[PDB]
Amino acid sequence: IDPFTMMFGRFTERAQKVLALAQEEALRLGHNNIGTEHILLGLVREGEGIAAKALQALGLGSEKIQKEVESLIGRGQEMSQTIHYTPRAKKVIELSMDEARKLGHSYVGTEHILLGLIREGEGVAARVLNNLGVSLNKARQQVLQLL
Amino acid sequence: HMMLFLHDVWVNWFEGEENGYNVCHFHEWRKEDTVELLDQVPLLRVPSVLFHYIENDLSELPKGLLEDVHQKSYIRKNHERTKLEYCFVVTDGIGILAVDTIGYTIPVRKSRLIPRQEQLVYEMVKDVEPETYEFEPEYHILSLAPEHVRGLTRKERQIKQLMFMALDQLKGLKNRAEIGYWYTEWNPHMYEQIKRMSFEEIWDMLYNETIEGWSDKHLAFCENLIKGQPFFEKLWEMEN
Ligand SMILES: [Mg+2]
Repeated sequence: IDPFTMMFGRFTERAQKVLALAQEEALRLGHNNIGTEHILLGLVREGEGIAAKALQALGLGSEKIQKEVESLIGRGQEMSQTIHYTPRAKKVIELSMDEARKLGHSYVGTEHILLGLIREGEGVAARVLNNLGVSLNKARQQVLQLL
Repeated sequence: HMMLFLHDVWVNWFEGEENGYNVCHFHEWRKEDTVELLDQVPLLRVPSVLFHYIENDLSELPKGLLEDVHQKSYIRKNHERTKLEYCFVVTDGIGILAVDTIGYTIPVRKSRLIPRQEQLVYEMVKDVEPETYEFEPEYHILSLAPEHVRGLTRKERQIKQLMFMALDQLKGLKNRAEIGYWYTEWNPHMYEQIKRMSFEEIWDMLYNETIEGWSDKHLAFCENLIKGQPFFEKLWEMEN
């Protein structure tokens, strides 16, 4: 597409840590790939950015979110220390950048990963967030108000 | 059933990386990285075992893969469309990896793709059957095992490797008093136990008690450890 849309080096260190913590969450659960649920688990494990405070503002603590995620996924048997992001987990990252662009932000923070998780739609993370009653627009409202 | 091709692919090459975790994903790229553009590059689908062999090693590629991609990729070097010898994008439907052998038979240069083009690759290889190419089938202090960089950002991986570079140099100096100092900085409650110990026994305890994970304690320890070594301090300043 248009290379004036293509901008690299924009993920904040905290956003990169969320995505890094997701590989840890997956291997903790013994899974063979990093899915949307592990990005959500990594997001609430970080718990210090705008996404965490937006989720707190909607009455969702990390405890409640963890158990809802665990309620929808199992535990794996994978032992490979080399693990990859699922195609839909990469979709979350792509949508995170697309959301930052449309909000006019020159960075990709944890708030955009939260919105990317919701916008991805089909994965466990979107289910969990919808199951706990946070809509895309409520989440947008909360992020924009916090900024 | 012809050969798949991608055009205008942005790549961020990492050279001579034996470990896939060092071929940083797009969200780890930095504005200081020198991003390049592939005018056209062939796209291959292979089974997971071959993809892992290319991604997490620097070993000889299958002869059939090389001749498949030979001179099929093009770059615009100095306002001239130029052939590349062996450059290709490879995937197993999960992982995606761009490769330029720069004339070798091994994947000397490796890159991840930007997210939009990853999704393009997934859509292009939706109905494709993997190619076998007749394929059939380590870690040390300067090349960390994946378990010891698990959960770390690109920045933390680089600072951690710097820390164990400094620890490796500390080994070659063989000064008992120095290693006792730095171990006591990490674990001050072993003062009685370590005092009959040789330099080698203490350095081993220090390595064993630091190699797992990462923390603010790690970061602060590394900042002190490297003081006085301008090469280490330069590396630290580039990352912080
Ligand atoms: Mg942030």
